[PDB]
Amino acid sequence: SDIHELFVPENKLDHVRAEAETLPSLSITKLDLQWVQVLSEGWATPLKGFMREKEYLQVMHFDTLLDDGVINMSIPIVLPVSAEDKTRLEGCSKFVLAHGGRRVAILRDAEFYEHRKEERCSRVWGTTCTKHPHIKMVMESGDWLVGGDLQVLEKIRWNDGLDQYRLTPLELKQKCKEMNADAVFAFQLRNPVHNGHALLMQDTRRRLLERGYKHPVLLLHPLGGWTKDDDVPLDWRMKQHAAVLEEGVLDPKSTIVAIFPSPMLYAGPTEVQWHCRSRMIAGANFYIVGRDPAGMPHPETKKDLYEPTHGGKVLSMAPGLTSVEIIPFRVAAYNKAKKAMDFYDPARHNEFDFISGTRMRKLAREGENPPDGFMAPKAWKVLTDYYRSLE
Amino acid sequence: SDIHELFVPENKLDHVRAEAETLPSLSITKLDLQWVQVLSEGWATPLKGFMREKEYLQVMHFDTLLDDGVINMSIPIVLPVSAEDKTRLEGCSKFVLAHGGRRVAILRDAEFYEHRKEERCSRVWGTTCTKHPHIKMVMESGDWLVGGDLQVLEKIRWNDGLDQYRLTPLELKQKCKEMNADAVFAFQLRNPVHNGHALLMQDTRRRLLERGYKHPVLLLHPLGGWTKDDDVPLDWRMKQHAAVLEEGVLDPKSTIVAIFPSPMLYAGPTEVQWHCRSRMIAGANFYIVGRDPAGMPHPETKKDLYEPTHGGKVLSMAPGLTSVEIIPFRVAAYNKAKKAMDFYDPARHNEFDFISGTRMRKLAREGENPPDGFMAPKAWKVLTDYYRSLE
Ligand SMILES: OC[C@H]1O[C@@H](O)[C@H](O)[C@@H](O)[C@@H]1O
Ligand SMILES: OC[C@H]1O[C@@H](O)[C@H](O)[C@@H](O)[C@@H]1O
Repeated sequence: SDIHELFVPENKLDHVRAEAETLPSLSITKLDLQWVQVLSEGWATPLKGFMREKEYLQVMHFDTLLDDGVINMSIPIVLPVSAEDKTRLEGCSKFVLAHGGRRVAILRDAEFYEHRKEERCSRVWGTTCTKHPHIKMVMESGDWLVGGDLQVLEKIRWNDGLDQYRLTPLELKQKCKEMNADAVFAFQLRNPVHNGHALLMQDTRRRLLERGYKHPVLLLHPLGGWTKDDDVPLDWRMKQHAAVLEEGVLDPKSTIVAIFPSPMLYAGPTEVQWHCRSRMIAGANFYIVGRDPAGMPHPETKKDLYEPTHGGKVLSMAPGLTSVEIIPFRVAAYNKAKKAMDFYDPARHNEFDFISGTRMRKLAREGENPPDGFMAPKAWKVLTDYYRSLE
Repeated sequence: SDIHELFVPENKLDHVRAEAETLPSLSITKLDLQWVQVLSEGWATPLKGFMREKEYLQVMHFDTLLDDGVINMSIPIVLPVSAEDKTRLEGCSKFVLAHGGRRVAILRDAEFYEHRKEERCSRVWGTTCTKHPHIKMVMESGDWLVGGDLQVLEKIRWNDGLDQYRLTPLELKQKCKEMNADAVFAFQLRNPVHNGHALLMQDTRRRLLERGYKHPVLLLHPLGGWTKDDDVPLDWRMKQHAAVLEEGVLDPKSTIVAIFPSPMLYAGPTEVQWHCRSRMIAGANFYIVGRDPAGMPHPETKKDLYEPTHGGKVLSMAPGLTSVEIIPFRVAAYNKAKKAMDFYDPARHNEFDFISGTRMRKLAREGENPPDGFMAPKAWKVLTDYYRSLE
């Protein structure tokens, strides 16, 4: 239940920042900096920094963290570095990480070890398909990894108008306490919210009320780190979600909308454990699985990279998630009879019309609306503005 | 710990055999039959048969078996089937497995699930390199897997003159008991034994005696399931090991020589867990790691597929191996100062000369002998007969 943040104390920051100007420095990428944000805020509690070699091995082979207890940790959080930089910095026991001209953190007692890229991609993604857009970034990175104790100077801000939504796990716990929450149920997502998603979240709220929880709180938690090129961008998704809440499709008085700062791997059942354990750190006792969670189509062939039931099955078997209950995904679809979203029943297959993201883009392209009741009208209007902005 | 064998009771065999002639049958390969042998003898205790879907997933993602407790199980033991055979047998709750005209086992309450071959190879081997000889067998197998409860009619014999060495875990425990063993230390291997290997085993015996064990027993345990084309064949290796024992380089009075019936995957750190946990089932309290354990050169390039320290590091971190102590590998080499083998010390680098398997084959090719003290003379003569037999 403890959260291990990695920030310098407030009262020491001005002095610490002043001194770090003298240390040798290592330039990191934007993706690396998003991982520094993830580490800094305690999402990967109790990691002390970028993973050392033994931590990396245990994650890759067992999906658990080096610890006297059992802690779920299924994805590597590692910092790739060039051979040149390894040569320069090995044996330096205290150096700075910098990005965009700013010194953002100090890495202490660093160790350098081989980045065996093909093995990492095979074991984490279950493929080494070079066209996968996140695998491509790993394959292009340096041949070494550096792990160590990380101390982060201050909260990583992006200054894009969305930092107000980038809450830390501690801040989310404080917000839930202010709402007198006695159940926190989380929904991970990377797409617009339609009324089938909403139906799932409303069904979960209803089920928790019937169990006797007095104040269940929905944590609507869109991912906002690196995503692939064909996802709707984060700022447009936040506008769309805001429209859903303003329409009352989800109730603002029992919902927290916040951005989860992690890069997305699109690693299917390996990554859904990460999506779950991070919401657990933020206090969620309940986790709603999505459709094809963390999945994507195999490039070139367009067939599903992962088997669509494996995320839920693996999450149900995973070690170190004892404090969270998995809420199964339930297919919803537009019911032509009720003119409304409803849970799908194969015993009534012919009543239901499915609407995918490609369908929505094609609908906007012809200036069409989806069926009435598929999406809150102001939220649909946000999406048509997005597609229009693509000209 | 209990061993869960899968054999039909003695008193029932003649009856069950007579009945199984009427059941629908599924033809399995030689490799499959070697896995039936592994399963039947309890090496994969407490597996009940070929892995069901949820067992398979937990193995691939977590290296542990579906459990009430935590049990190490890092490799899939699965039965591939063609789509035609799946169509024929799904819903059949009791059918036989057959090979070479013999009905060898009954599979009960079978379930069929997709063989996602690329994902299996990526997660288990950390590569999908097609040319890896065991990966090629997986890639060429059927598109379905079948799991279920397996009942094996009788001990799988190969009738090649080596069945006397293929002892079950129960038989190994009984043999150790007959020797009044109070420590059993196991050495996995797939190659000839030279006097560096022997030095490691003799040093381990010495250390166990100094800890106060009165009767430590060496389990010299060559693997004898499927191996790749360029390994010395099993019958030649057993002749070579017998020569080492007859020369007294290892003491027959405190050594058990037996054949471990598992196919070899050559999957490095994933497979060394399997090599260790199987010896644990047979009662080994101590497990000596070899050099580059379960490794092989990447085909085409010929560099090491795995990082040579990872097998020992991963084994030290693995869950479910609490009752085994890992004895670290120590490099030995031919010391030119004296002439015996000796543990390598970089501080005396120039005294030592290494002798690989390629070096031994080239030595035989020119009719040359290795240095005096590298290998027992009778055992070297076995190897020169082997190399000569390939003309
Ligand atoms: O998810 C945050 C951002 O990540 C970038 O990698 C994507 O290209 C953007 O569209 C997205 O808004
Ligand atoms: O290890 C048992 C046998 O397996 C076969 O696959 C190899 O080709 C033989 O050389 C070996 O003796």
